[PDB]
Amino acid sequence: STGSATTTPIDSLDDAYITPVQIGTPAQTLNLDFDTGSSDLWVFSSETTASEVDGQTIYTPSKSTTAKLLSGATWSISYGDGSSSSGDVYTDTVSVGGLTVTGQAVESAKKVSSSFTEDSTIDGLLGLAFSTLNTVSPTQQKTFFDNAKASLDSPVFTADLGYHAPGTYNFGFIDTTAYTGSITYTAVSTKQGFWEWTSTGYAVGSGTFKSTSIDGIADTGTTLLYLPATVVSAYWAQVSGAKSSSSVGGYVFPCSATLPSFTFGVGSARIVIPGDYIDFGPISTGSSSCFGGIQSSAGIGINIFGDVALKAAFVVFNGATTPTLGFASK
Repeated sequence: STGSATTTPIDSLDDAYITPVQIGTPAQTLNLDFDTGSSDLWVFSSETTASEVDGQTIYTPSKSTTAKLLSGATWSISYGDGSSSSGDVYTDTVSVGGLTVTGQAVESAKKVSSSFTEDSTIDGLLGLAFSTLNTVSPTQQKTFFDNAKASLDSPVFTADLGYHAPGTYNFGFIDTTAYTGSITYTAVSTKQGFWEWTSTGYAVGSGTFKSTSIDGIADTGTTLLYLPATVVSAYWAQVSGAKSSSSVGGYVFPCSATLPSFTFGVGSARIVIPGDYIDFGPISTGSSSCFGGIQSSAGIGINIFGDVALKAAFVVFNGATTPTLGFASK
């Protein structure tokens, strides 16, 4: 089997991408944030504290003939950005882009943090990291991808995020028309439960490439590119007037600037992030200070190849027995 679904930016900055997901019978379609940095499929639901729902589409398990309470199971997750959610668990039929999993753990939110409430466009998350991170207790549950894997034509999914435009998540096949040149594959460590890999270096604009190992995770659920302070300092030093602002919470730059590109290494290959991808616009409405798309990972504890980086590539998440990551230009 295969599946193919379009993923759509939630706003004009590409702060996140939502992908429609069919849950239950008859289908209830929710727009979920596919997150290769976590491993819980959770949704706003009929059980979510009413004051914490503000415009989201909810899953109502009582209206699904295939929903079954997973008795005794609870979940609770905290994300890197400080947001969180928790609740109980149903199993139900879940389909993405024509690909159907029966018996998928659908984690029903009883509580969500303010960040989620305030984002009316995201109805929940669909985790695509390794199932070892799944938070369901006392019986850990598998991700959608893990459940689908054996049925897939090939044990892969691909992320093809657009810049200020829709893109595609595919399951079970590699669309050879969706990228240019060749796909370069690189080793993955699953030791932390992430799609963790090592970039071979970077360049700033038309500058020379610096060969240096940068360990990080391919994380579709993170907006920006978070890299070591050295790397990030080198990037923003090429933008006149750019500075790190503790009050704002990262590097800002004059909105009048033309940003340089940023290149990262994948083996001997190179992925170029155009400067425009690194512009996240005014820090506040009407401000001439703009927020940068490359930020320091210092204090996160891990480097994160988030959407800023991933949307510059066609990315293969290879879930074979020995997982790997593939990157191509497009």
